Amino acid sequence: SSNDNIELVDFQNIMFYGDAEVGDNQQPFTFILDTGSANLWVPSVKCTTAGCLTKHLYDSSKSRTYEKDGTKVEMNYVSGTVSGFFSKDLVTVGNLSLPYKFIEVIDTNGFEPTYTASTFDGILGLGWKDLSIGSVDPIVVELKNQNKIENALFTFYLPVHDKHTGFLTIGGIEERFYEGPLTYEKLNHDLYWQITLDAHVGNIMLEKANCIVDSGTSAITVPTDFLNKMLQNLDVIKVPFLPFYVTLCNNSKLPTFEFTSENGKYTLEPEYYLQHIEDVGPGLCMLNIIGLDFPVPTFILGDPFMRKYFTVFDYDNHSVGIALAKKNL
Amino acid sequence: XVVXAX
Repeated sequence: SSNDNIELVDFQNIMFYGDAEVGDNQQPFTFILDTGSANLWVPSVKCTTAGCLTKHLYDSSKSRTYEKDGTKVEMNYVSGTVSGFFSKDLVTVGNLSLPYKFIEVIDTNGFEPTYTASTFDGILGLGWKDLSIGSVDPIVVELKNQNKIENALFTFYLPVHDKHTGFLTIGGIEERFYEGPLTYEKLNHDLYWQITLDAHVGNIMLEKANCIVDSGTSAITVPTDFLNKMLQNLDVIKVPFLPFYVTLCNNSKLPTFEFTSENGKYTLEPEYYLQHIEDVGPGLCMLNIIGLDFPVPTFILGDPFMRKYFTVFDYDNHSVGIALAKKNL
Repeated sequence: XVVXAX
């Protein structure tokens, strides 16, 4: 087992978390493991912003390995920004450690209400170098160099709330997690984990659309026009100006997303993208889909996709591998 | 929701 296993834990049964620690001593932190960003950031004791009151904060001075820096930074996400400065110290992922460069965030003001409302402390990126600020080598890519893991790849098995936890295996593929054969999809870029696939919903097809397998996104993102065309004949109710698309969970018109390559066919049925909203109305559900237009027609296969499919992100071969996750471990 | 880098 020259490969880790960070037990992930469900957050409000949509997203999920996993820990890691900075500072040469322990200093544990809960992170959102983001295959959609390449920058590890942590709240510093120097944080002055309210968002930190609930967070675990980092003390460089309490850590022998702290290598200073201070280059101010601004980490921008599609959902928020977080400011701070670079610093270096050990990072203990699972049991493996390595001198890693990160960001000591001290202002979390532009990441609200998300931050104050969530239980994670930081965001640990698992993406490609070109997606990073300060050009940091990917943890898993650096670990391989550092002969700590043989294969520079990471597995993801999302926990299913009251069923089982999940795992972030680092360095190898555990069959315990997946059913059926794995199928590999070569990256179209070494940025995000972006593969190319044909999108097909009703008889709406956007062939060769960009597909970003992002674990940091709670929803399945869709090019706006696609969203607008998709929700036309269904009996879906969008509240004016709000990305709140309410359905009866039994709506027989609900489409089944279906992305395919010449290697495999991946589908996400209503069961995986719908979100029960019984408190609002009995028998009601919401889509968990968002209109979002990237420069080039992109879909974002977030938590819902990865929650059905066991995924393998391989830095060495430059591809993502999709297999069906095991309903239970 | 949360769509995570620019």
